[PDB]
Amino acid sequence: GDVTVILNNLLEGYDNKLRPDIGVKPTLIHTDMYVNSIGPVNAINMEYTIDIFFAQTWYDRRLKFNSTIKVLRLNSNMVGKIWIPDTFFRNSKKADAHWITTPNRMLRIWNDGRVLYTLRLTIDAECQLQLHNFPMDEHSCPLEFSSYGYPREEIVYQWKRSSVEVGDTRSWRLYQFSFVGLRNTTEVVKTTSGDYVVMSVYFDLSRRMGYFTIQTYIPCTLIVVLSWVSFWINKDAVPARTSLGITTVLTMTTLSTIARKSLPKVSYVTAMDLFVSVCFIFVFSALVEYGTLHYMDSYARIFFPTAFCLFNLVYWVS
Amino acid sequence: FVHGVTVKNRMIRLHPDGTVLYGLRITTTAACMMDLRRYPLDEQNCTLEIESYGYTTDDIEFYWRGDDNAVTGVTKIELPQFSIVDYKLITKKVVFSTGSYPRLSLSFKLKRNIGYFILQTYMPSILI
Amino acid sequence: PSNMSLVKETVDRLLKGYDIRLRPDFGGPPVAVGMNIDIASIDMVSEVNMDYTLTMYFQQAWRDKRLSYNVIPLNLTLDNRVADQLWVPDTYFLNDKKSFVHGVTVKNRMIRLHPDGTVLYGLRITTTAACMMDLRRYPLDEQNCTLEIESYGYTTDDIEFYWRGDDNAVTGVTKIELPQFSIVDYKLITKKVVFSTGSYPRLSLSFKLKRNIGYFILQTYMPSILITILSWVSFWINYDASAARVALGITTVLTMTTINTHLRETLPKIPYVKAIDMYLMGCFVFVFMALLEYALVNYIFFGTDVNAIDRWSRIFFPVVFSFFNIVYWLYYV
Amino acid sequence: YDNRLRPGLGERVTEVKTDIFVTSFGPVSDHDMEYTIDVFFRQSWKDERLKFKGPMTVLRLNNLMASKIWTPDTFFHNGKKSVAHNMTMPNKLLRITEDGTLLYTMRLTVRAECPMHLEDFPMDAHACPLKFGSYAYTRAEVVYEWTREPARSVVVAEDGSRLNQYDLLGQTVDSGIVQSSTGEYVVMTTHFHLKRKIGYFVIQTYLPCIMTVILSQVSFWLNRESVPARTVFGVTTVLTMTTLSISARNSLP
Amino acid sequence: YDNRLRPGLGERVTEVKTDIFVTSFGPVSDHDMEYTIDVFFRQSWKDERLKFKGPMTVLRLNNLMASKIWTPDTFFHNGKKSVAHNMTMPNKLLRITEDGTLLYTMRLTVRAECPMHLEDFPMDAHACPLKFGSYAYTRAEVVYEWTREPAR
Amino acid sequence: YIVMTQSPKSMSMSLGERVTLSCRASEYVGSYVSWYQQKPEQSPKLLIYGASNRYTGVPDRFAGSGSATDFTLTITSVQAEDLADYHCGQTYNYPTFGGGTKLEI
Amino acid sequence: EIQLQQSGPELVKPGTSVKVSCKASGYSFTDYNMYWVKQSHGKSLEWIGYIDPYNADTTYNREFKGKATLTVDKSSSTAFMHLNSLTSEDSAVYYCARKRNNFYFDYWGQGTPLTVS
Ligand SMILES: *[C@@H]1O[C@H](CO)[C@@H](O[C@@H]2O[C@H](CO)[C@@H](O[C@@H]3O[C@H](CO[C@H]4O[C@H](CO)[C@@H](O)[C@H](O[C@H]5O[C@H](CO)[C@@H](O)[C@H](O)[C@@H]5O)[C@@H]4O)[C@@H](O)[C@H](O[C@H]4O[C@H](CO)[C@@H](O)[C@H](O)[C@@H]4O[C@H]4O[C@H](CO)[C@@H](O)[C@H](O)[C@@H]4O)[C@@H]3O)[C@H](O)[C@H]2NC(C)=O)[C@H](O)[C@H]1NC(C)=O
Ligand SMILES: *[C@@H]1O[C@H](CO)[C@@H](O[C@@H]2O[C@H](CO)[C@@H](O[C@@H]3O[C@H](CO[C@H]4O[C@H](CO)[C@@H](O)[C@H](O)[C@@H]4O)[C@@H](O)[C@H](O[C@H]4O[C@H](CO)[C@@H](O)[C@H](O)[C@@H]4O)[C@@H]3O)[C@H](O)[C@H]2NC(C)=O)[C@H](O)[C@H]1NC(C)=O
Ligand SMILES: *[C@@H]1O[C@H](CO)[C@@H](O[C@@H]2O[C@H](CO)[C@@H](O[C@@H]3O[C@H](CO[C@H]4O[C@H](CO)[C@@H](O)[C@H](O)[C@@H]4O)[C@@H](O)[C@H](O[C@H]4O[C@H](CO)[C@@H](O)[C@H](O)[C@@H]4O)[C@@H]3O)[C@H](O)[C@H]2NC(C)=O)[C@H](O)[C@H]1NC(C)=O
Ligand SMILES: *[C@@H]1O[C@H](CO)[C@@H](O[C@@H]2O[C@H](CO)[C@@H](O[C@@H]3O[C@H](CO[C@H]4O[C@H](CO)[C@@H](O)[C@H](O)[C@@H]4O)[C@@H](O)[C@H](O[C@H]4O[C@H](CO)[C@@H](O)[C@H](O)[C@@H]4O)[C@@H]3O)[C@H](O)[C@H]2NC(C)=O)[C@H](O)[C@H]1NC(C)=O
Ligand SMILES: *[C@@H]1O[C@H](CO)[C@@H](O[C@@H]2O[C@H](CO)[C@@H](O[C@@H]3O[C@H](CO[C@H]4O[C@H](CO)[C@@H](O)[C@H](O)[C@@H]4O)[C@@H](O)[C@H](O[C@H]4O[C@H](CO)[C@@H](O)[C@H](O)[C@@H]4O)[C@@H]3O)[C@H](O)[C@H]2NC(C)=O)[C@H](O)[C@H]1NC(C)=O
Ligand SMILES: CCCCCCCC/C=C/CCCCCCCC(=O)O[C@@H](COC(=O)CCCCCCCCCCCCCCC)COP(=O)([O-])OCC[N+](C)(C)C
Ligand SMILES: CCCCCCCC/C=C/CCCCCCCC(=O)O[C@@H](COC(=O)CCCCCCCCCCCCCCC)COP(=O)([O-])OCC[N+](C)(C)C
Ligand SMILES: *[C@@H]1O[C@H](CO)[C@@H](O[C@@H]2O[C@H](CO)[C@@H](O[C@@H]3O[C@H](CO)[C@@H](O)[C@H](O)[C@@H]3O)[C@H](O)[C@H]2NC(C)=O)[C@H](O)[C@H]1NC(C)=O
Ligand SMILES: CC(=O)[C@H]1CC[C@H]2[C@@H]3CC[C@H]4C[C@H](O)CC[C@]4(C)[C@H]3CC[C@]12C
Ligand SMILES: Cc1ccc(-c2nc3ccc(C)cn3c2CC(=O)N(C)C)cc1
Ligand SMILES: *[C@@H]1O[C@H](CO)[C@@H](O)[C@H](O)[C@H]1NC(C)=O
Ligand SMILES: CCCCCCCCCCCC
Ligand SMILES: CCCCCCCCCCCC
Ligand SMILES: CCCCCCCCCCCC
Ligand SMILES: CCCCCCCCCCCC
Ligand SMILES: CCCCCCCCCCCC
Ligand SMILES: CCCCCCCCCCCC
Ligand SMILES: CCCCCCCC
Ligand SMILES: CCCCCCCC
Ligand SMILES: CCCCCCCC
Ligand SMILES: CCCCCCCC
Repeated sequence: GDVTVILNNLLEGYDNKLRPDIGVKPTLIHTDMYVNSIGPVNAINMEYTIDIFFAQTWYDRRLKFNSTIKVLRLNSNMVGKIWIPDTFFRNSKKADAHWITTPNRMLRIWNDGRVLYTLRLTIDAECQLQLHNFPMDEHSCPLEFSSYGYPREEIVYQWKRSSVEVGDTRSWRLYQFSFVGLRNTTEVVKTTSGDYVVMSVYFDLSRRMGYFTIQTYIPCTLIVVLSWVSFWINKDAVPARTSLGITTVLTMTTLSTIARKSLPKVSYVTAMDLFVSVCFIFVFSALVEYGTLHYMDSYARIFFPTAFCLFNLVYWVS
Repeated sequence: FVHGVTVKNRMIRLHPDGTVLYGLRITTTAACMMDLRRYPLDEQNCTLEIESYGYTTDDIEFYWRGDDNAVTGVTKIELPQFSIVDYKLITKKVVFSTGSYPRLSLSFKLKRNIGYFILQTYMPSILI
Repeated sequence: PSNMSLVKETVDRLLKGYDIRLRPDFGGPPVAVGMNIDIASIDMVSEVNMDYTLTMYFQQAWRDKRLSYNVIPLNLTLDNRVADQLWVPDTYFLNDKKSFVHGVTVKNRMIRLHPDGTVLYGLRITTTAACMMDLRRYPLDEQNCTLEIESYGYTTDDIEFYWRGDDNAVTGVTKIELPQFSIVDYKLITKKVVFSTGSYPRLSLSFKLKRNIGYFILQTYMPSILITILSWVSFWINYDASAARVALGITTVLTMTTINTHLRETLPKIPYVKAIDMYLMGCFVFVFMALLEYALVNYIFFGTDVNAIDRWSRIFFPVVFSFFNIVYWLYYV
Repeated sequence: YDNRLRPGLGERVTEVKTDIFVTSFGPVSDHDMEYTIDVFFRQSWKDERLKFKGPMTVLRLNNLMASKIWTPDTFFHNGKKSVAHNMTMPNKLLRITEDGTLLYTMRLTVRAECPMHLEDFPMDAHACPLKFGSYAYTRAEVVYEWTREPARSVVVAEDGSRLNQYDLLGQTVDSGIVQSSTGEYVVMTTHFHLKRKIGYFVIQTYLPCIMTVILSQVSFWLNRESVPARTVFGVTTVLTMTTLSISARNSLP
Repeated sequence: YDNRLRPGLGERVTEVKTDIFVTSFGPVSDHDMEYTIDVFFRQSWKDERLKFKGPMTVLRLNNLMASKIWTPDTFFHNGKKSVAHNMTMPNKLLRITEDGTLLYTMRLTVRAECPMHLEDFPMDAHACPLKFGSYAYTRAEVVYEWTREPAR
Repeated sequence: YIVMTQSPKSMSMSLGERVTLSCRASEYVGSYVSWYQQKPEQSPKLLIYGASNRYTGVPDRFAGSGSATDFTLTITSVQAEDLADYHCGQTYNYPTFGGGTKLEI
Repeated sequence: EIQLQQSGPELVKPGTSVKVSCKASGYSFTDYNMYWVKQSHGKSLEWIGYIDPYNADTTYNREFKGKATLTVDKSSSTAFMHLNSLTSEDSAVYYCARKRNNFYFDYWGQGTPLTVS
C-alpha cells in the first residue's frame, strides 16, 4: 500500500534512543488530559485514584512525510517503534496503563512532524491530605509529572490551550468530596540529576459530612441525650442511674474508638476528635453529677442541653 | 518494583569521560524487625541493605558519592506515625561462604509520635 | 560426549521446520490428548469468594508425528523452555478465576519426548477455581466443586480429551487433608459442551467435599446452647427480682442476636436462610420467649398461679428445646 | 502483511461484528461500584489480505497468529482492571475463513464500572453498563456492529450466575457515538439489569431492627415501679439501635 | 551449546550439590498452615561443556550467562507461591570454574506449606518441611546431594 | 415479537406545514427504529435510520427522534412528493413493522 | 448502483407451490443477509425470514415456519423463496430487502405480486 511504504521510510535509519533535536534545542511537549473519573480518595492511606486519557504532542523532524495522506492514525503497535518521552508521575504510588483487550494507546503523525500520542492511565496519585479539621477538610490534590531523565535543557513541557478536558462528574466515584475545579502549574524543580520542568494539576476537592453525620455525629448526639435523660430518672434509683451512666460512657468510648478507626494514624486532634471529646466530657459529667448527688438535678436539666447546643453552634460555625 | 508509567521509570546518561548515571524510581517494602518492648515509647531503627549480589569486593566497590549529601529528601518526609530523628550511611564488607561483598546501609532511627496513642489508647484507659 | 552430539542433532531435526501454529494431524482426525492430575493440595475453600485454590500436577500426553525419533532409545526429558517451541493444547479451566504456573526455581514445566512421538507435558498449576456453593444446609452441607478442563480454540473435530488411565487418571485426593472438609468422593466426567462457535471437548473433575461439623460445635452451636441454658436460669429466680431476671433476659437475647450477626457478616450476603441461621433463630425464639415469659409473669402478678406458670416453664422450656434439637439434628444430620 | 494498518485502509470503513457470550456474571461489588463479568468476547471482521484457498475452508489457529495480524483495539470504556486469561495458553481463538472473514474470540474477566444510585437500597435495581469500542480509530475508520440481532447478540449462560445478592433480570443493547476532542468514536453499550435480593438484609438488619423495637415496647408491660429493669430495657435497646445503624452503613460505600 | 540438554545426557547422572543459607526465617502463617523463608539457594554441578583456559581460573558472571546455559529445574514440592527477587537485577550469581564446575546461587522467598497438627496449641511444636527436587528429571537423570556434610 | 403501533392511521394536512408521525414499540428497541416511505405501487424507501440519523439522499426536512419506545418522524414543510405511506420498523429483535401512516390533503 | 430485481407477477391455483427470485448486482452478494417481506394489499409489512447466503443459514418467522423455504445461488447471486401449500390469504406482494447492518434495510426489491384463484 501507499501507507506501509511511508512507515517503512519513516522508521528506516531511525534512532529510537535519541530525542528529537538532541544537542540542538529542547523538545517542547504540549500535554493535555481528559480526567475520565477521580476515583476513591483514600484519606486513610493518603492517596487517591484518578483515571485519565493523557495526551502529549511534540514535533519530530524525523517523522515528517509529504503525500496525499494528511495523518497516520495508528494503534499501540507503533508506540514502541518511535521515540516517546519518558513522562512519569512524581506523586504516583502505583500507576498502570490499560491493556484489555489491546494496549489502550493511540498515535497520530502529521505531515509537518506533529506526533499526538495518547494513552489511558489509572494513577494512584499521592495526595498529602491534612485532616486537621475533619470531616470538613478541603484538599487541593496535585498530580505532577515530568521527564524522568531529560533535564530542562532537553525536554520542556507546556500546557496546550485546552487546560484539562475534565469529564462529567456525575459518574465519578468521588463520594466523600465534591470536585470544585482544576488548576495547572508549571515550575522548574531542582534535583541532583538536573533541573526538570514539572507540570502539576491541582484538583480542588471539598468534603461532604452527611455520611459522617449519620455515621458519627448523630449517634454521639443521641447518646449524649441518653446521658441527659438520666437526670429525669428518680435519684433514689441508684442501680438505674448508675447503669444508664455507665452504659452511656462505655458506649461513648466504643464510638470514639470506631470513629478514630475511620481516620488514619495521625498525631493531632481533629474536629471529630474534639466533638467526641466534648461528648466524653458530657457523659462523664452526668455520671459524676449522679455520683455527687448520691453522696442540683434541675440545674443539670437546663445546663447540659444549653451547653451542648452552644458548643454545637460554636463548633459548627467554625 | 520499579514504576512503569507512562514508561519504565529509569534513566541512563552517558557522560563524556565514561561515567554512566543510572537512576531508578523504586518502591521497596523493606523488612524491619522492631523491638516493641517500649512500644509506644519506642525508637525504632529500620535499615535498607544495599548490596551487590554476584560481584565480590574483588570485582565491585560501593561508596556514597558525597559523604553525607548522597542521601537527601529525608527531612521533608512527613511520616504520619513516626518522626525521623536521624539517619546514617554505613559502608561495610559482608562475608558469605561464596565470598566477601560490599554493603551500603541506610539506617533511619525513627521515633514514635506518642500523641496519637495518648489520645487513642492512654486517655481511654485513664478515664476508665 | 558423542551421545550428547547425537541427541543435539536429533532435537535440532525435531525443531527444524516445525510449525507451532499447526496442531498435530492438522487437516486430519482430532488429536487424542490424554490427561492425568496429581492433586498436590486443596486449600482456601472459601464460601465468601465461592472458590477453592487447587494445586496440581496437570499432565497431558498426546501423540505428535513431528516429534517422533528412532535413533535414540531413551526418552528425552528436555529443558522446560523447549515447551515454548512446541505445539501444546490450548486447554483452560472455564471456572478458573486466578491461575499461575509456579515460578521458582524455573518455570514448573516438564517436557518429555518419547520415541513413538508421544509428548508428556506437565505443569504445576495453582488455580483458584470457582465453586458456586449451596449454603442452605450450611454447615451440614456437601459441596460439589468442579474443575472444567476444556480446549478453547479447537473443537471436537480438531482435539479430543480423555482421562489417561480412566478412573486412575486423578491421584492424591485421599492424601489431601482439608482443615474443615472431608473429601468423601471424587468423580471424572467426559463431556462435549456446545457453544455458538462449535462443540468442544470437556473434562469435569468433581470433588464432593463434606464439611466437618466439629469446629462449628465449638464456635457456633455450643455457645448458643449454653446461652439458652443460661436464659433458662431466669425461671429459677423469683418474680420479684425484676432487675436480675430482666438483665439475664436482655443480656442473653442481645448476645444471641450479636452472635448471629457476627457469624453472618463473615459469610457472603446470600439471601436464603442457612441451617446455622435456622438453629440460631430457633434458639433466639427460646430466649426471647424466656424474656416474654418473665414479662407475662410480671403483668399477671402486678396487673400461686404465677408460680404455676413459672414452674411449668421451668420444666417445659428444656423439654421443648430438647425436642427442637431432636427435630433439627434428625432433619439435618 | 502490515500489522499496523486496518483492513481496507483508505477505501473502506472496517466493520467489526462483535458479540458477547457471558460465561458467568461475576459478583457485584457495591463498595467499589463495579461488577465482574467473564465473557467470550467474540469479534468478526473482513480482511481481504487474509484470503486463501486450500484443502480446508476455515483455518482454526491459536493466539500466535492473532498477534501476527491486525485485530481491533477494542477496549471497555468503563472497564477497570480487566484480565485476559492465560492459563494454560492465551485463551484466544483465531479462525480465518477462506473468503477473508476473521473470527477472533477471547476469554476475558472484565471488571466494569457500574455507577449505582443507592437511593432505594436495598430495594433497588441497577442497570450496570458495559460500553466498548475502538480506542485509536474514529467512527470514520472502524465501526462496530452486532453479528446477530441486537437482542440476540449478548447471550448469558444458564448456570453461570455467580451473583449472591443480585438477580440478573436481563440485558439490553444499543449502539451510539461518543464525541471527543480526538474524534467521534462508535460505542457498543449493553446494560445488564440487576435487582438486589432483599433476603439477606431482611434477616441481617430488618429482623434485628424489628425485634429490637418490639423488645423496647416490651417495657410497656413491666410495672412502672421496676425502674432499673425498664431503664436497662431502654438503654440497651438504644445502644443496640446505634450498633445496628453503624453495622448497616458498612455494607455500602 | 545446547542448553536444552543436561550435562552427561545419556551417559551420567547429573550430580547436583546443593546448600541453603537462610538469610531470614520469615513469619509463620499458622492460619494458612504455611511459612516464609528467604534463602541463598546455592546449587553447583559439573558441566564438561563449560571448560576454559585463560588468565582467570573463575569466571564470575551475572544472570545473563545463567540464562544462556543449562541449569537444573529445581522446584519446591511444598512451595505455595515463591518469589525469585530480581531488583535491581535478577538476584542470581553464576560462577564457572575452569574445570567446568558451575556455582549458581539465587535469592529466593519460598512460601512453603507446613501442615500443623494443632492438638497442643498453643503449647505445640512443629517440624516444617522444605522439600525440593527436579521437576522433570528422574533419579536416573539428575540426583541431588548436599555440598557439605548434611548437618552443615 | 415486537409489535410496532402507528398512532396516526391516516393524517390529512395541507401543503407546507409541520406534521409529526408517531410510532410505539411494545418492548425496548433502543435506537434500532427505521422509517420507510412507500408510494402507491412502489417499494419502500428508507428515510431515517438509527433513531434520528438521516439516510443519504433524503431531504433535510425529514427529522427523526426517539429514545426507547416513543419515536416520531417530523416533516417541517410537506411537499408534493411527501404524500405516501410511512412505515416504522424495528430491527432490535426480528424485524417487524407498524401499520403504516398515510399522508393526505 | 445496487439493484434488486425480482420475478414478475404470476397467478397460481391454490395448493400449488411457487418460487420467487431476487437478483442482486451492485454489491458482493455474500456480505449481507437477504430478508423477505410480505405485504398484503392494505396491510402492514410482515417479515417472513432471512438467509445468510455465505453459509445459507436461514431463520424463519413462526407464522411462515414451514410455509416458506429460503434458498440461495451464490454463483448466480440470487435469493429464492419457495412457497408451498398456497391458500387464499397468501395472495400478496413480496419484496426482498438487503440489510446493510443492524439498523436499516438499505435496498428493497421491486416487488413480486402474487395472486391465487
Ligand atoms: C523483574 O521481574 C518482573 C516479573 O517477575 C518483571 O516485570 C515484568 O516485566 C516484563 C518486561 O518488562 C513485562 O512484560 C511487558 O508487559 C507489557 C504489558 O504488561 C501488562 O500485562 C502484564 C501481564 O502480562 C502485567 O503483569 C502488567 O502489569 C505489571 O507491570 C506494569 C508495568 O509494565 C506495572 O505498572 C503493574 O503494576 C504490574 O506490576 C501489565 O498490566 C507488554 O505490553 C510488554 O510487551 C510489549 O513490549 C515488548 C518489549 O520487548 C514487546 O516485545 C512486545 O511485543 C510488546 O510490544 C507491543 O506492545 C507495546 C505496548 O506499548 C508497543 O509499544 C509495541 O510497539 C508492541 O506493539 C511486555 O511483555 C511484565 O508485564 C512485567 N510484569 C510481570 C511479568 O508481572 C520486571 O521487569 C523484572 N525487573 C525488575 C527490575 O523488576
Ligand atoms: C541502626 O542499626 C544499625 C545496625 O546495623 C546501625 O549501623 C551501625 O552503625 C555503627 C556506627 O555508625 C557502625 O559502626 C562502625 O564500625 C566501623 C568498623 O567496622 C567496620 O570497619 C570497616 C570500615 O572501616 C568495614 O570495612 C568493616 O567491614 C566493619 O564493618 C567504623 O569504621 C565506623 O566508623 C567509626 O568508628 C569508630 C567509632 O564508632 C571511630 O573511632 C572510627 O574512627 C570510625 O570513624 C563505625 O563505628 C556499624 O558498622 C553499623 N552496622 C552494624 C552495627 O551492623 C545504625 O547506626 C543504626 N541507626 C542509627 C541511626 O544509628
Ligand atoms: C520411555 O517411556 C516409555 C513409556 O512410559 C517406557 O515404556 C513403558 O514402560 C512402562 C513401565 O511403567 C510399561 O508399563 C507396564 O506395561 C506392562 C504391560 O502393559 C502392556 O499393555 C498396556 C495396555 O495399555 C500397554 O499400555 C503397555 O505398553 C504394554 O504393552 C503392564 O503389565 C504394567 O502394569 C503395571 O506395572 C507395574 C507393576 O508391575 C506398576 O507399577 C504399573 O503402574 C502398572 O500398574 C505397566 O503398565 C510399558 O509397557 C512400557 N511401554 C509403553 C508404555 O509403550 C520406557 O520404559 C521408557 N524408557 C526409558 C525410561 O528408558
Ligand atoms: C501468557 O502465556 C504465554 C505462554 O505461551 C506467554 O508467552 C510466552 O512468553 C515467553 C516469555 O515472554 C516467551 O519466551 C520468549 O521467547 C522468545 C523466542 O525464543 C526463541 O528464540 C530466541 C532467539 O530469538 C532463543 O534464544 C530461544 O531459545 C528460543 O529459541 C525470546 O526471544 C524471548 O526472550 C526475551 O526474554 C528473555 C528472558 O531470558 C530475555 O533474556 C530476552 O532479552 C527477551 O527479552 C522470550 O524468551 C515465549 O516465546 C512466549 N510464547 C510461548 C508460546 O511460550 C506470555 O508471555 C504470557 N503472557 C501474556 C500477556 O501473553
Ligand atoms: C458433581 O456434580 C456434577 C453435576 O454437573 C456431576 O456430574 C454429572 O454426573 C452425572 C452422573 O454421573 C452425569 O450424568 C450421566 O452419567 C451417566 C453415567 O452412566 C450411568 O447412566 C447410564 C445411562 O443411564 C447407564 O447406562 C450406566 O450404566 C450408568 O448407570 C452417563 O452415562 C450419562 O451420559 C449419557 O447421557 C447423556 C445425557 O443424556 C448423553 O449426552 C451421553 O451421550 C450419554 O448417553 C450422563 O453423563 C453427568 O453427565 C455429569 N455432568 C453434568 C451433569 O454436567 C458429578 O458427578 C458430581 N460429582 C460428585 C463427586 O458429586
Ligand atoms: C422428655 C425428655 C426430654 C429430654 C430433655 C430433658 C428435659 C428435662 C429437664 C427439666 C429440668 C429439670 C427441672 C424439672 C423440675 C422443675 C420444677 C421444680 O422446681 O422441681 C423441684 C426443684 O427442681 C429441682 O429439683 C432441680 C433439678 C434440676 C436442676 C438441674 C441443674 C443442672 C444444670 C446442668 C446444666 C449444665 C449444662 C451442660 C451443657 C449441656 C421442686 O419444685 P418446688 O418448688 O418445690 O414445687 C413443687 C412443690 N409443689 C408441688 C407443692 C408445688
Ligand atoms: C434475629 C431475628 C430472629 C427472630 C426469629 C423470629 C423468626 C422470624 C422469621 C424470619 C423469616 C426468615 C426469612 C428468610 C428469607 C429471606 C426473606 C425473604 O425471602 O423475603 C422475600 C420476600 O420479600 C419480603 O419478604 C420483603 C417484605 C418485607 C418482609 C419483612 C416484613 C416485616 C414485618 C413487619 C412487622 C413488624 C411487627 C409489627 C409490630 C407488632 C425476598 O426474598 P429475595 O431474596 O429478595 O428473593 C425473592 C423472593 N423469593 C425468595 C421468594 C424468591
Ligand atoms: C492551564 O494552563 C494554561 C497555560 O499555562 C493557562 O492558559 C494561559 O492563561 C494565561 C492567563 O490567562 C494566558 O495569558 C493571557 O492570554 C490572553 C489571551 O491571549 C492575553 O490577553 C493576556 O494578556 C495574557 O497574555 C495564556 O495565553 C494562556 N495560555 C494559552 C496557551 O493560551 C490556563 O489558564 C491554565 N488553566 C487554569 C489555570 O485553570
Ligand atoms: C398479657 C401478657 O401476657 C403480656 C406479657 C408480655 C406482652 C407482649 C410483649 C411485646 C409486645 C410488643 C408489641 O407491643 C405488640 C404486643 C406484645 C407482643 C405484648 C403482648 C402481651 C404480653 C404477652
Ligand atoms: C486530551 C484528550 C482528550 C480526549 C482523549 C480521548 N481519545 C479517545 C478515544 C476513544 C475514546 C472512547 C475516548 N477518548 C478519549 C477520552 C474522551 O474524549 N472521553 C472519554 C469522552 C484523549 C486525550
Ligand atoms: C514533499 O513534496 C513536495 C512536492 O513534491 C515538495 O514541495 C515538498 O518540499 C516535499 N517535502 C519534503 C521533501 O519534506
Ligand atoms: C478517644 C478520646 C478520649 C477522650 C480524650 C479527652 C482528652 C482531650 C481531647 C481533646 C483536646 C482538645
Ligand atoms: C443546635 C444546632 C446545631 C447546628 C447549627 C448549625 C448552624 C449553621 C452553620 C453553617 C455554617 C456557617
Ligand atoms: C424460611 C424459614 C424460616 C424459619 C424461621 C425460624 C424458625 C424457628 C423455629 C423455632 C421453634 C421454637
Ligand atoms: C409470651 C408468654 C410466654 C409464656 C410461656 C409459658 C410456658 C408454660 C405455660 C404453662 C401454663 C400453665
Ligand atoms: C399471652 C396472653 C395472656 C393473657 C392474660 C390476660 C390477663 C388479663 C388481666 C387480668 C389478670 C392480670
Ligand atoms: C436430651 C436430648 C437433646 C437432643 C440430643 C441431640 C440428638 C443428636 C442426633 C444426631 C443425629 C444422629
Ligand atoms: C474520681 C471520679 C469522680 C468522683 C466524683 C464523686 C462525687 C464527688
Ligand atoms: C425544671 C427543669 C425543666 C427542664 C426544661 C427543659 C430543658 C431542656
Ligand atoms: C500534637 C499532639 C496531640 C496529642 C493529643 C492531644 C492530647 C490528648
Ligand atoms: C507529644 C505531646 C503529647 C501531649 C500529651 C498530653 C496529655 C494530656
